[PDB]
Amino acid sequence: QLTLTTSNDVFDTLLLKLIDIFNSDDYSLRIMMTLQIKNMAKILKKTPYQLLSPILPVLLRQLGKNLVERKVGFQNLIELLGYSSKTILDIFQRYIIPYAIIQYKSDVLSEIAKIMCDGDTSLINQMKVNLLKKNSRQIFAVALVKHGLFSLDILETLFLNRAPTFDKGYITAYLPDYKTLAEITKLYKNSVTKDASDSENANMILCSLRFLITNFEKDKRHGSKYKNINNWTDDQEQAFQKKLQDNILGIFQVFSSDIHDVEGRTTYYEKLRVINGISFLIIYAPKKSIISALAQISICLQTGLGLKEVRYEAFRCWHLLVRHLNDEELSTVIDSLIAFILQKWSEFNGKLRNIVYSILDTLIKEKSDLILKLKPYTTLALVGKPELGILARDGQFARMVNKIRSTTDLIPIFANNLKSSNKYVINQNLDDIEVYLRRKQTERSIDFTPSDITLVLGALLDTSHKFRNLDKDLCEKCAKCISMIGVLDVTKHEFKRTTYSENEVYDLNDSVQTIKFLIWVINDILVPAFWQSENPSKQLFVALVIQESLKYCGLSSESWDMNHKELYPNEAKLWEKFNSVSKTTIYPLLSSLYLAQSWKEYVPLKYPSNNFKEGYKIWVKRFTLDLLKTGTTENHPLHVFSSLIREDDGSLSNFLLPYISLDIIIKAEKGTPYADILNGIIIEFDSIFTCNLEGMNNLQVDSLRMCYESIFRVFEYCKKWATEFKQNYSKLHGTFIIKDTKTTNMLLRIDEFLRTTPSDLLAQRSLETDSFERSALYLEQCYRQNPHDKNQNGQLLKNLQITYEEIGDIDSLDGVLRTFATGNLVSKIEELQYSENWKLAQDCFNVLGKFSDDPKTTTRMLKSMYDHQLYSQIISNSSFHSSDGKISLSPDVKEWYSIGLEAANLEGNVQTLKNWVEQIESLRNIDDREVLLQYNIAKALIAISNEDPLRTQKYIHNSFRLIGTNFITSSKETTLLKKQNLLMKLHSLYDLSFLSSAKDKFEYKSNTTILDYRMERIGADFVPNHYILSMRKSFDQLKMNEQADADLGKTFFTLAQLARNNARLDIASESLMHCLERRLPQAELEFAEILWKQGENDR
Amino acid sequence: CFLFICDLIRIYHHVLKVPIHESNMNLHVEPQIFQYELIDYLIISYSFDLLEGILRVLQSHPKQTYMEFFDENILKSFEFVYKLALTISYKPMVNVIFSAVEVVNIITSIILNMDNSSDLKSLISGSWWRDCITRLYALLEKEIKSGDVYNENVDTTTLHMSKYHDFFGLIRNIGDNELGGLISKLIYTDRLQSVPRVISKEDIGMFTAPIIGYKMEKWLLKLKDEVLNIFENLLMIYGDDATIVNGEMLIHSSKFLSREQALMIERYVGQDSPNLDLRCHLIEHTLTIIYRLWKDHFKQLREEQIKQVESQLIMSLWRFLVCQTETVTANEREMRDHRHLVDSLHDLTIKDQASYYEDAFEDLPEYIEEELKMQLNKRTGRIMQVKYDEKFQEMARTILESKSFDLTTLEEADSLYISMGL
Repeated sequence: QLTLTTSNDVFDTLLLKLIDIFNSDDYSLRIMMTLQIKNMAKILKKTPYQLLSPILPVLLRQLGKNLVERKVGFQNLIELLGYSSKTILDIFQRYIIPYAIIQYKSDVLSEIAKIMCDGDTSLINQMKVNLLKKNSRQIFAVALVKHGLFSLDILETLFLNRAPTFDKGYITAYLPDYKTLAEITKLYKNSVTKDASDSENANMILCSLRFLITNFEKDKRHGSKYKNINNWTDDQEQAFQKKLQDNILGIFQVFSSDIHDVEGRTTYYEKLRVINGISFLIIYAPKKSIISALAQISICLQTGLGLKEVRYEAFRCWHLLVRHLNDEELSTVIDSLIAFILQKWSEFNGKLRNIVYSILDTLIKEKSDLILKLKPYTTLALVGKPELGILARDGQFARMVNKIRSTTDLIPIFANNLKSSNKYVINQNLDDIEVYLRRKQTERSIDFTPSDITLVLGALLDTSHKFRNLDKDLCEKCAKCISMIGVLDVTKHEFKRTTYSENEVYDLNDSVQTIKFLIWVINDILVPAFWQSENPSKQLFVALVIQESLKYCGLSSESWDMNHKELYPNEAKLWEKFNSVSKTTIYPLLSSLYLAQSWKEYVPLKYPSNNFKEGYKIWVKRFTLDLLKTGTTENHPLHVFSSLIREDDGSLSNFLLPYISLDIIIKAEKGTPYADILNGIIIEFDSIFTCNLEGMNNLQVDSLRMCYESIFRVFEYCKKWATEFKQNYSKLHGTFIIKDTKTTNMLLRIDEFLRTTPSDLLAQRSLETDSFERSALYLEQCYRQNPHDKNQNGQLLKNLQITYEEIGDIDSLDGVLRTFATGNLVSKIEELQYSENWKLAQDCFNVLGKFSDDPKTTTRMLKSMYDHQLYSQIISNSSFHSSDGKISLSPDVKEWYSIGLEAANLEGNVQTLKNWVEQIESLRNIDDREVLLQYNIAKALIAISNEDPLRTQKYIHNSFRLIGTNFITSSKETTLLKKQNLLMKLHSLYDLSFLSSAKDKFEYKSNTTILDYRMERIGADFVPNHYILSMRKSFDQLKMNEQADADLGKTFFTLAQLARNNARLDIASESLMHCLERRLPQAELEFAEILWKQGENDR
Repeated sequence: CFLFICDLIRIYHHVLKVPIHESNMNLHVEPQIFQYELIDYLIISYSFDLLEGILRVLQSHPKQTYMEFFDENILKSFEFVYKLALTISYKPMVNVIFSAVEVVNIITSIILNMDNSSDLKSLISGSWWRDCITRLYALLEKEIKSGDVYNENVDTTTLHMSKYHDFFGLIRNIGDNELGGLISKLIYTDRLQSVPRVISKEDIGMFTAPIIGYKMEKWLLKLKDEVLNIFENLLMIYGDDATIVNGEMLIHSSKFLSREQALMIERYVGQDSPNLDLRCHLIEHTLTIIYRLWKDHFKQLREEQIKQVESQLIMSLWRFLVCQTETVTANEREMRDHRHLVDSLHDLTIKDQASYYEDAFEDLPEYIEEELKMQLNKRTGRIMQVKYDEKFQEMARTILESKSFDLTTLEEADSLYISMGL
């Protein structure tokens, strides 16, 4: 229990001190130590193997010196671990076979053959020689540093007697292998106390680096002089620095391979000595070669920080890294660990907080150029968490803080940070936005310019849409930040809308546009994915693809960039089209040698075997991978990209699908399999559309929506590509666009590709998607291509009006209804509810709604009430109140309840809101995505009437979770007009949490003034104004404070003067009459304006 | 009635089969209803309690008539519902674990105390026992910690007695009956209805007393006493060797003995909880579950399985033989100063027993309280983990010292004896 109070370094040291008295050859100590080790293991909820496996590379390492005598000690160790002696030995063969060889020649290697294979009849010679060949890299490493065997004949002779069947002297030319350099530099032990031995072995591995890389084929034999340090002349130091940079990316590839151990092969002792190797290469290397492969050690130290036991060594490795590097190059990687500092600060003990204080003071004294003005977010993030306490430390730094907050516009650097990938920085940006907007509310001067707030709103919508099935918590706080933004005015606030642009059209047949597509795809998505990767395998695959594309672009193999060549004007003007934030990360790996084919396990699968039941992201990756490896053949420049989509999150596969599918399109005269696999995907599209869509809950249908969208994209891309191909064919190649009857044969295959699985079914499988403009497009295309004079206009119209009545457009819907649809009189009735005589259609629907024949002619009445804000008439409907309660489980009745909850939220009345959710909670399994939002708002209002602040905070946070996962969708595709229906609900969710968090009237008056400030960004449309004021009304008459009632009279007067300006004085009167029971001295004029708008002038 | 309650529980298939951990995207946007969950928790708990009740009223019949109850169907149905109760991969409901081991106790108790013992044992297959005993082992290796009884924590290691099923039940009063006010608030009491009155789930839980945790420790310690009590019974059923009296009652019981001594000595002494004594009764009981296993059943204690616990058996026996030194107690004057440190709660218990609830504890005649300053002193010895009872010193001696098996060699044994003196 002295060990139980410790952490990683001291914990492993004390476990070694436990086991070296475990084997202290006294029986009492041995039995007591077995008992205490096993109880210590079980009170840590660990088996004793995984308790002691992080020191088994150290414990039995010196047992390789003395295995023939201490057989009973190793026997005690194997009976304590609970495994067999062989199974712990082939998994720890890496650590003792490099010491079983290099000791005295009467070896324990015969006994390790005796254990590692059963019996003499199992032949020890071949198993001995292939275990020697198995971990020969570590043996070479131990030979070079731990004994200084700098002569190849020494290695060859001391091999060939230990194993006479060893191949070709040594396994030849494997010493300048990257793995040998890696195992050399993993043995850099280091500490805060620089010892003479710690300098000795450091100089020994430095001289072994000087032996292995700069003159190998000259000095395979004359190597005994390289053990001396100071006989190294400066004339051969630049040869060392030249051979080192050509021999450093692959050793980080080996480091990336054995940190992110995908098979569970080792413990974190490998990770510790990897981080030690990173620290050696930071210190004992040229400055350029760490600036070169910075994005290797970035996501090496990221996984070092991520794993628990190797945190402190990785922070010390960063502390080494942060001071050996300038400011303009550290900007690429600093956010990824400042976020880890801030978001994981709580569980840091004293030592980790000391080393992170030693990070930050070094960062703010010597390297303030990065923090203050190169990126000002990193100082406001550290000041923004006062738990850490930056300002009390320096004080002179606060002189920079209290002016750097003002002078730095902060929104567009929240923009490009929310499109990151690791969860820590997009928790830190959300926790900074929810403080930033809280300061900008009470500052009362957050900008709304007709650096836009709509940039960060679109970033938040994209963030919440990205994580709809991953980590509900950041979607919660993301939707909370959206609610803190609120509703924008739809006229003077607009998204990015980047489609009138280069428009992603790239012919992959000419080289001159292929190089432009490759430089664009490197610039926009490959360079960001090169940095923000999660596992280092994805970062290596991005490095491979971004190397091989440049090798296709004629920039990699020939070396020109040093400006001593200068005879490449074409290549320099081609290189200039990159930007510097991509140039500084693409410059090292021109001359890299990544080679990651991973061939011959591919099994090209037959296509109509669907993969929907696994998911969307499984399906699109497997389908894209089955495409681009069957239509490319290694010289078409999309070949290497297949390495990206075995670890993709679904984004990059969805990006590459139109390009590779369009390249499969342009193969002709069927003949080859290239068109035959085209016949694989058409029926695969037939697998997409003609599917079930029932029998699955609201997760697999969402994946089916994504599978829809992924292949609508290829249809519009094929259309866009064919149109621009016609355009640039008639543009440059002559003027008259008809020739040669073969480019026409190319253009026919998109036409039978854009008319296979054809319309009436694109429209049917698109209006359920909610991309309603696209559905309107397909409905009109299947209007015109149909001979419309016949009687197919019965089944075409009953969903055509659906694709206009929520698209925001009315004047075509009213134009569609009064043309070729004049049979039923009910169709002539429904034109009234959009043309100022809506209440003439309301009471027609109310008596059509008392026929009890169909359920949908009731929900038509309910939606026509809800679109015209007749909330008190919705909650008083007899379709719900049978006598007092409501009917059972809901096939279509839930669409009724979705209205009846929502109007009950907008009419603040605790009894009709309380028995309503009494009737809701008698149900069994509320499947409905829409009911539960208004339900949680209802129970929040009931708790807010019961004067219970934390309970209504809990239910409004439930509402934020439900909107941030389910209701919210992708930005940069939809408008703001369709998003506004959810933004009004978010703006009505924020103000309830903002008015509930108030214990007295002193801040309640300030809360009301802040909300009246929030009633100025809202715009001037009647629907969100009435909705937000209705929710403040519903707050102020559930909380029976007298100041709440004084607010309530104000809200009724503002509803009245709002509604009489919007020509809707039907509810302005019945809101103004509430101000007469309060008896305001201003209602006498407001009723005069209501009488004037009514029509009567003289009264 | 037993067959009906067994297939009634297999109707209610899904109460005892909620998963360990839910989805990360399991959004808790929901009506958060408790009334249907309260109904079928009451159904399952009252059903298993009725199984216990059927078997004790069958236990109370004259001992010639048990064959009128048992057949193949009884044992197959209870085998199913016993695999259902003592779960492995689902969230355990502790309310059914008590009754589901008490039923196994009633079975192994009547197998002992009947005359036609073979026709029960011929009716029982060995697969029933080797499915039962592994689940009893996995129950025995769980932990009892008062600070996170009622917390929701890692599965199958802490008997936790969840917040959402905390009521009495039929036989025994097992919790604090926090969900008994909600039984009466399940109906409208002035109305004739079918659907339940709505109970919100998150209102319960309000923090004043950890004493509730202490008495729930008391029930869980009696549960472990129950489990190794039925170990002690079915040693005596299968006195001859079989599939099931098979040496793992050295491994699991010696693991249990060694750890409930070790973290007794490290953590519990001087913690003034009422549950010390019973917790140092379990060790005092389970040594006997060692001892007659060692003495009367050595023929199945195989040579490999004894070496699976050679650490823990010898260490556990050594923590009894360390008490033959006894330079600690040796008098009367300072031992009561020890029980003011460790055992004030039992002083309160015996004063409230002496002044209220015991007929013989008044006008104490100077031989009944000399017995008290004998037995409180040997009790606080047995709590202080030094000076156990002499009979247990003998039983631990005649396993370590006796030559049925070389646990230690003679040059390894005196290495243990020098750490007491000797």
